Amino acid sequence: MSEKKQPVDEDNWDDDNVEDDFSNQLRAELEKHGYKMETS
Amino acid sequence: GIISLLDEDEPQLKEFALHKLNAVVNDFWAEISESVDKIEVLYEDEGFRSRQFAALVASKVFYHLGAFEESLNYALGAGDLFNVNDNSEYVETIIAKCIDHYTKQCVENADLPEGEKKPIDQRLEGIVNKMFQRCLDDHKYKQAIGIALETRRLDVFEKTILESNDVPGMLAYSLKLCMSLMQNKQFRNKVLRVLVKIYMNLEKPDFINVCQCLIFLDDPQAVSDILEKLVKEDNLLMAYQICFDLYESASQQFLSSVIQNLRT
Amino acid sequence: DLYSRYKKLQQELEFLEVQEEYIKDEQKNLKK
Amino acid sequence: MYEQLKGEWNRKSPNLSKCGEELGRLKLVLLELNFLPTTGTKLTKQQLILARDILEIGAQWSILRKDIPSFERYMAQLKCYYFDYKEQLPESAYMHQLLGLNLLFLLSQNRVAEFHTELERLPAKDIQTNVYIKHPVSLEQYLMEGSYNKVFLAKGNIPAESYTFFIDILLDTIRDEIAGCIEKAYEKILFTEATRILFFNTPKKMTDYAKKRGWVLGPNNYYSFASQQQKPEDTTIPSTELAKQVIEYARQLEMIV
Amino acid sequence: GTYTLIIRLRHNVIKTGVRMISLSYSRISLADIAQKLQLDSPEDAEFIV
Amino acid sequence: DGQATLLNLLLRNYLHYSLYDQAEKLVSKSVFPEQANNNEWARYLYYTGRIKAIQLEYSEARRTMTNALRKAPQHTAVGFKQTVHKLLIVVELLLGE
Repeated sequence: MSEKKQPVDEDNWDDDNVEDDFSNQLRAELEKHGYKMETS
Repeated sequence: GIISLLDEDEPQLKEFALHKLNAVVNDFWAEISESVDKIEVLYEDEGFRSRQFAALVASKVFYHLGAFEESLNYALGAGDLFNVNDNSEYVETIIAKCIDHYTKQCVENADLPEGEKKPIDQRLEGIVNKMFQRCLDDHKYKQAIGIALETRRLDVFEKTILESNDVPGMLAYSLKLCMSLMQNKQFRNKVLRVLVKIYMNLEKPDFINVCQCLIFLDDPQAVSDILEKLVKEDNLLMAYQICFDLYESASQQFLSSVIQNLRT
Repeated sequence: DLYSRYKKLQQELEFLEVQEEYIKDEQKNLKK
Repeated sequence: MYEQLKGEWNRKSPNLSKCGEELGRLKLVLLELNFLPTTGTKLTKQQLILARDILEIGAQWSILRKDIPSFERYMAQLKCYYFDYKEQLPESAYMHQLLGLNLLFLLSQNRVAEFHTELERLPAKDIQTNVYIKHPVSLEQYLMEGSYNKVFLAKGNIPAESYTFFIDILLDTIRDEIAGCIEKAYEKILFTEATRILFFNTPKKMTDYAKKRGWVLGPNNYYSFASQQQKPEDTTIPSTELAKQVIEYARQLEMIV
Repeated sequence: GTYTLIIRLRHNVIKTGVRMISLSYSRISLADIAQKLQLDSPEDAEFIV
Repeated sequence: DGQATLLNLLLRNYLHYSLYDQAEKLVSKSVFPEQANNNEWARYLYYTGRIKAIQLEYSEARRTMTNALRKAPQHTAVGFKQTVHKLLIVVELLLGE
C-alpha cells in the first residue's frame, strides 16, 4: 500500500497571517517615533 | 501544415493534398480532426480527379471521431478505391458499419419494403453478398448458414443449400436451430414453406420435417398431395411417419380440416 | 455452433431488461 | 538545376507578372519533390533551403498587396518548415522577423489564445534575446493593461522593419477602443485632453466620433450623460430563476434517484 | 518551465494596486497614485483606472 | 484502460511540444475512461489541468487543479505534488485569490 506510481520525479498559520499583512513592514518600528518627534 | 493550401483553385494541389491525406493519416489526425472538412467541396467541385478518392480519406479521418454514418455515407460515396483493400485493420472497421446498418435497415425492409423503401446502394448490398462469397469460399458454413439469416433474405438462404458444403443432415438441423431462435411467425412461415419444397425435391424426401413444418405451417392440402405421392408410390410403411406424427402433433380442428383433402 | 452464441445471449438481455424495472416497482410498493 | 527564378527575386517586382509563374514555379517544386521533411536523403536540401527561401520571400510579398488569407498559407508553411528538426539554418535574418511577424499580425487578428499558444515555439527567444520579437509580446502585453501612451511610444519605435500594415490595424484597434471607452465616468473634458490623447485635434473626425456616439460638440464641452438607473430592482427574474432553483433543491432532497 | 506564465502577472499586480487604493482612500489625486505605485506617469493614471 | 493510459502517455511531451493539439484533447471522446484506478485519473486531471492553464482558461483549470491534487496517496516522494502544489496557485495568482 501507499505506492505512488511515479511519472515525474496551529503554531504556523496565525503567525503566517502576521507575515501576510506585516510581511516586511516596520520590522524594527522602535526608533522611527523618536525620529518623527523632531520632523513632526 | 497541408491545411493551409486550401485556396489554390488549381485542383492539382488538392490532389497533392489527398496524396498526403491517406498514407500518414494518423499523426495529422490529431491536427485536422474537426477543423476543416472541405472533402465535399472538391468532392462536388467539377474539377474531378479527387471525387472517387475524396470520400475515402474522410471515411478514414472521421472514424476515431465516431461518425459511423458520416464515414458510412462517404463509405458508399467513396467508390471503387474504398472496398478494394481488405488487407488492413480497416475492413473490420467498415463492415461493422455497413453490414450492421444494412441488416438493421433490412429489419425495416422486413417490415415495409413496399412503399417508402430506402435507396440501398449497390455497394451497400454488394459487399453483403461479396463478403457472403467470402463466407462460402472461406470454408465456414456454420456462419454462412447465419449471415443468410442476418440479411433477412430467403433466396440466398435457399441458394446456399447447394454449396461447397453438403447436406447429410446439414440444412435440416439448421431448422432445429431456427425453430429455437425463431422470432415471429412472419419470417418463420416464409422460410418454412420454401425449404420443404426442396425437401420434396431432394433425392430422399424426409417426412418428419415436412410433417413437422406443415403442422407448424397450416397447409391442409400439401400433406394430402405427398400423401397422394405415397399412395401413388404405394408403401404405407413410408406413408406412416408422415401420418402418425400428423395425428400425434396436429390439431383436432386441423385433422378435421385435412380429412376432406385426404378423402378426396 | 457460433450462430446461437449471440442471439441466445441477447435473449437474456431482453430477459435481463425487465427485472430492474420489476424491483423498481417493488421498491415503491414495499414502501406504500 | 531547375532554378528558373534567380534573376527577379531580389529586385522589387511589385505584383507584376512574376507571381503567376512564381506560384506555378512552386507547383514545379511540388511536381519534383514534396515539401516533406525528407528524412531520407538529408544531404539533398535543394528542396529545403532554396525552396524555403523562395517560400519565405513568397510569404514576404504577400503583405505588399494586402493578401491577408493567403499570407498565413505561405507563413503557416514556413512555421511548418521550422517544425522540421533537420539540420538546416537554425535561423536566419528572417525566422525572427517573419515568425514573430506572424505573431504580430495574429496579435491584431484579436486572437489572444492563439497569440499565447506559439510561446512554446521560442522559449529562450522571448526576453533574453530577439528584441525585434520581444517588441510584439511587450506590445500586446501593454495592450493588456491601461498602458496607452507607451503604445504610441512603440509607435515611436518600430525597430525591425516597417510593420505598417499591422500598426494600422493597431491604429484601428485603438480607434474603436477609446471610441468605446470614451463613454466612461468622464465628468466634463474640454477640447484639449481627450482630444489629443488619441490622434485627432480638430478635423471633422471629432465630429465623426462626437456624432457617431454622444459626447456632443459643445461649448468646449464633452457632455457626460450617465443614467445607469433602469435595469436594476428586479425581484421577478429572481422570482423566476430562483423559483426554478428551489424546485431544483427539492428534487434532490426528497425524491430518491 | 513556467516563466512565460510568470511574465503576465503585472496586470494582476496593478489590479491589486487599484483595488487596494480604490478601496482604501476615497478622494485622492491621480498625481499621487502613480507616484505611490511608482508608475512614473500620471498621464496614464487616468488610463489604467 | 487503453482509453485511459494512452492519453496521459500520449500527453507527456505533447504538452512539452504542445500548441494546438490541446483542442484535440478538447474534442476527444476518450477524455473519460470513467475509471482509471485512482492515480491515472488523478494525474490525468492535472495533465489536462495545465492545458487550460497554458491556454488561458483559468477558473475552469483551477478546480481540476484542486481535484487533481486531492486524489494523490499517502507517500512521501511527491515531486509531481511539488509541481501541482506550485501550478495550482499559479493560476489562482492569475485570478487574484
